[PDB]
Amino acid sequence: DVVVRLPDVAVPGEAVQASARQAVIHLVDIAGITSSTPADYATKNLYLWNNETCDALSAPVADWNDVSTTPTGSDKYGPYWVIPLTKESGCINVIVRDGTNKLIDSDLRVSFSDFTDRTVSVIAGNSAVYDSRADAFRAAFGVALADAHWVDKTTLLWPGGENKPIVRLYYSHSSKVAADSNGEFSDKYVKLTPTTVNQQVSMRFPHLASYPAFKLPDDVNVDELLQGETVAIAAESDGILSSATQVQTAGVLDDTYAAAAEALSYGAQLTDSGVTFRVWAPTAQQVELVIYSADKKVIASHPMTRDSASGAWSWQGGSDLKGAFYRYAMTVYHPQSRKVEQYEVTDPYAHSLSTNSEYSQVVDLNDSALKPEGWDGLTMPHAQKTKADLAKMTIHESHIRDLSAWDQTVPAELRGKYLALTAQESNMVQHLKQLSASGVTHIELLPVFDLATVNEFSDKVADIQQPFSRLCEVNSAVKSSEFAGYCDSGSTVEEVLTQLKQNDSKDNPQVQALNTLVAQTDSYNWGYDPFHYTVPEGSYATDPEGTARIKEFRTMIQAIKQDLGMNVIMDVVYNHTNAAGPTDRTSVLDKIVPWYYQRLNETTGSVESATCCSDSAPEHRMFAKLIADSLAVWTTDYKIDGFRFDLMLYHPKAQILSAWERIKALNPDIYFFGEGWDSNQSDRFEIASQINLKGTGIGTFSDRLRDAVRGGGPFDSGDALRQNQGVGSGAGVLPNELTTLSDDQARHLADLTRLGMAGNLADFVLIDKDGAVKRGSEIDYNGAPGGYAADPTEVVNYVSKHDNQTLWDMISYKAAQEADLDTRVRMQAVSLATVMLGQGIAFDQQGSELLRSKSFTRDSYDSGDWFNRVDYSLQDNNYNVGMPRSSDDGSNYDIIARVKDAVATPGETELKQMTAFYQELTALRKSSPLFTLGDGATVMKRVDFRNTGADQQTGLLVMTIDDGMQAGASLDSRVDGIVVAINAAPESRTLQDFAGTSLQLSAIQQAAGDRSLASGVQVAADGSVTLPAWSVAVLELPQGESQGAGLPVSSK
Ligand SMILES: OC[C@H]1O[C@H](O[C@H]2[C@H](O)[C@@H](O)[C@@H](O[C@H]3[C@H](O)[C@@H](O)[C@@H](O[C@H]4[C@H](O)[C@@H](O)[C@@H](O)O[C@@H]4CO)O[C@@H]3CO)O[C@@H]2CO)[C@H](O)[C@@H](O)[C@@H]1O
Ligand SMILES: OC[C@H]1O[C@H](O[C@H]2[C@H](O)[C@@H](O)[C@@H](O[C@H]3[C@H](O)[C@@H](O)[C@@H](O[C@H]4[C@H](O)[C@@H](O)[C@@H](O)O[C@@H]4CO)O[C@@H]3CO)O[C@@H]2CO)[C@H](O)[C@@H](O)[C@@H]1O
Ligand SMILES: OC[C@H]1O[C@H](O[C@H]2[C@H](O)[C@@H](O)[C@@H](O)O[C@@H]2CO)[C@H](O)[C@@H](O)[C@@H]1O
Ligand SMILES: [Ca+2]
Ligand SMILES: [Ca+2]
Ligand SMILES: [Ca+2]
Ligand SMILES: [Ca+2]
Ligand SMILES: [Ca+2]
Repeated sequence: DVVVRLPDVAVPGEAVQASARQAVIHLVDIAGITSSTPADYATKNLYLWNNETCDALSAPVADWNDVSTTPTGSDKYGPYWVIPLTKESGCINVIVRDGTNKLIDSDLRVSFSDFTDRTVSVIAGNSAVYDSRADAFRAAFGVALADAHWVDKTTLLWPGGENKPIVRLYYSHSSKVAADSNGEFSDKYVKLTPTTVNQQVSMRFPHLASYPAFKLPDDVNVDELLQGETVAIAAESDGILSSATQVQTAGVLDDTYAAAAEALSYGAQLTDSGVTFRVWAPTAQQVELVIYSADKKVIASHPMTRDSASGAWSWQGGSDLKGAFYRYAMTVYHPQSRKVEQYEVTDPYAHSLSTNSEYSQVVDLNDSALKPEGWDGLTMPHAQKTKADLAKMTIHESHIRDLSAWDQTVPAELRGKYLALTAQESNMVQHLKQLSASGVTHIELLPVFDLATVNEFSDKVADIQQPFSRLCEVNSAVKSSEFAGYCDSGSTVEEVLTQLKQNDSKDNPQVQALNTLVAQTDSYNWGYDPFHYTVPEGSYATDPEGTARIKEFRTMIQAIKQDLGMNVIMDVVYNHTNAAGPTDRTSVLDKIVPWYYQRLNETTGSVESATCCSDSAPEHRMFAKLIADSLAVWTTDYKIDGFRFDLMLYHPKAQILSAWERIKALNPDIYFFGEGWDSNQSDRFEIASQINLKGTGIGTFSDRLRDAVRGGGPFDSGDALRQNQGVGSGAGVLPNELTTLSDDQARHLADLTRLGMAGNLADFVLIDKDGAVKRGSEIDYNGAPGGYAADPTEVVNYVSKHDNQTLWDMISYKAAQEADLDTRVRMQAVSLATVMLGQGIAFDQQGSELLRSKSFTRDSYDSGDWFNRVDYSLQDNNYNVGMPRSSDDGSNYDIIARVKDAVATPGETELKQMTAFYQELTALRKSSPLFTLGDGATVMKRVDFRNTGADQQTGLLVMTIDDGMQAGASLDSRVDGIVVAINAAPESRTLQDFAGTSLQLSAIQQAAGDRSLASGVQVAADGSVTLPAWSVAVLELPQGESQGAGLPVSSK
């Protein structure tokens, strides 16, 4: 077997050697094998200058604009420069250029001690200095990238080995694989041979199925090779290296250890009789369990016991370890750094933590001391068993700080804390209590698992309610900013921001300028930055040290379900981690089992960031297990009723379903839903998207009705934000001065809205804008089939959410100048009516009932208490409180300045008016089982629409729900049918469709009088119904002695 070595004969020689008092620099640039003339290097030049570090340069030409330092000469291997030196010692500063641009960015320092002959060579885009053109030429023949994949015991997929006489897998336990001084690779290796990828590997990794396959000997000691670095190397029959790359081992890790590891349980598993610690680390060379005292002093370090079959490490001790802090000391090779790292890491299965997640803690969640009184008997206030039960789901998407950060009626020590939900006398809790009584059924919580983006050490944080002096002491960026003068003032940050409002504008966005600095060290963040998946966040607890947060979190859950009467949904973010690699403080999973828990680029091995951050790999067996095990704890130990999967689309459909099967065994009525957009991961596996999840029972947010009612889309910027009016803001019927929307375009949005109100079903049949008969799947949504679901319970409709601009801000961007304040409040209610009175599950942003504004901020995740403010004292809706963050909304400053002051900012009168409209809508939603049929087939048999086709009155939505003899059994003893009429237009409209039918206005709306969305509606003696501008009316056919004729769905 020939020894592999770097090129040594077919290598470029030296153009010239540096003589006395001079240096020489070669720019390796070999011409084509077909070249016939000397290459042109007239534009090639060097920028020479000497400073403190290097002053050997003799008379260095200044002025960067000078390009006169061109090549002294050139040959087939590139040009070269003869630099006049002042001495043959020290060094020189050089930057290779091609005119004015840099061929090599980084500054180059040529050390005369490193290269005695003062004759070096460099290459474009390398930045490294070589002693010869030959060495530089060989540099391209070293270990680079990581496009070789060891997918199973004996299969290695690597493009670089194709048609290569010598293909080997070199390995080193404690060293980095690299050619020695002789240019040879003396490290040990195993021979590879061309083979054909098996169906097994093909099915597991479809995206790698076309890669050249190589077979390892069956007697290969996989375990030992996985303990260190492995490099795939290829060379010619003569032993000259062709290429060498790093190896991605996730596949072989699953094939070798997954099954055995899946059968075990992880974390610090404490029982009253003892404790067993277990962590999966199949590639680690050593793992020690480090025990810390309360004061964080090492009490003991225990070498753990490795299980050969699973690659898991365990240690068993006594029950006295209850409450102890701990970390796992790892000795493991990390492919990113290429070295055997040594570091302590918290437990990925941690269930308790110290302040700021620095140490994990041993805990038994079953302990009565960690449970509020009566916890075990806590019941779910709303049923989720049948589809009809699920359809009644009406969600209020909330955030811990958004809820109480500004409520002065919430005790000061509970503001921004889980416990604020227990302050029964506060404006916030009383408000939620009334929303519940009116029909809101679920509270959805933005990230309450352990996030990383808020420092849990209180002395390291400064909030706007505190002195500016505190902000300066904890934030050095502020102290060195233009705001430094406020440091020794006597004002609070909030007071300063308030004073900056008058002079704030697109030309001087000073409010956001200061707030951007504040955001770095405040207590605010949505928290889509996972540090630990199965421990509550610490900053939301009154005491973040230890187990305390567990009981407080439970107390909150109990308060919501028992005292507020609502179910609880948790936002989970298993699609990515806060960080990866061997150095970041928050990298947990990627430190323990490098390159396994993250999804990597097939060629470079780099952790992908499509989610925003450090993409995870739910397709890998042990991560799928971690996810399922985590959900089990939130379900059983925290009694969560449902989960909203953030970026669920980055998860395999099969993984989400498997997790659901596992959790249903714990809570048979648990509900799963999430964002099912397109993750572009279809080449790797079938994704959990709106389309692929049809008929599975897993819900997905629908962007159809959302965009049709709000107007436009999430990618709009500039004037498009105003031009793209929606059904809720008068598309077609009340055009603003910039829009060019046609009647046809407006009617298309109405088609999408009606389809959504019927549950966005693929098979629901309706009459479209042109009078044509169409199935939901035939109504187009930006190029894709509109209706995608099998049952309405698989669809979550909404017109506002934490992401993107609030509904009020959108209406402010789109409303015609002539639409007065009162009309805009009704537009907000009309927009929400399409969701609340529809068959799909209803979802809404906390505060929509208060016309919530973020001062036009599109993505407010780190915009603090200021832009995310919700005033439960009802003074205003937080509109017009300063221009939004310039980094992301700066391009919208012009349009904002133009539309912002069209009308007055909402006050208590408007907020009370909107809350009334909102509670009327939610009360109507639950006033009859007809609004929430649940089953798709039933929706198709009972739901229909009027005012459709080419002769329709634009903006008028009329939906009928049959309960008559032709629909089947009477589901509502009080009525034979219901009519939902939403007149989203500035004209009064008269319905003649129900003449001689004895229609009556809902008792709930009648009770509200002139405060009803139906105020002014008239039901004439001839049976005609007239609706005022921007109104919503729910009419009913009273049921007599027996079931009536109802409102049968028309044959189409
Ligand atoms: O590195 C990835 C990107 O990360 C950052 O983007 C953020 C956005 O700023 C957030 O707003 C949010 O994005 C949401 C988005 O607001 C929401 O509308 C939705 O997008 C859907 C869309 O609604 C739907 O109709 C259809 O078009 O599919 C879209 C998704 O393809 O979901 C988004 C979720 O991403 O979160 C992302 C982070 O993921 C960063 O700002 C970007 O520069 C970066 O590219
Ligand atoms: O840390 C390395 C990475 O740093 C940078 O990423 C930034 C993004 O550019 C920011 O946009 C932000 O990401 C936020 C995002 O702005 C916010 O909207 C939220 O996104 C959620 C969304 O709300 C949710 O509904 C759903 O769509 O999922 C989204 C993603 O979870 O949360 C994001 C994460 O906090 O912050 C990150 C981190 O600083 C840099 O741009 C990256 O290239 C780099 O990898
Ligand atoms: O003048 C010494 C100075 O040279 C270089 O600075 C360049 C810079 O790299 C260019 O991008 C552009 O800005 O022109 C500068 C010179 O005018 C080095 O980068 C710098 O370290 C060095 O001090
Ligand atoms: Ca040399
Ligand atoms: Ca945290
Ligand atoms: Ca912040
Ligand atoms: Ca990809
Ligand atoms: Ca009935």
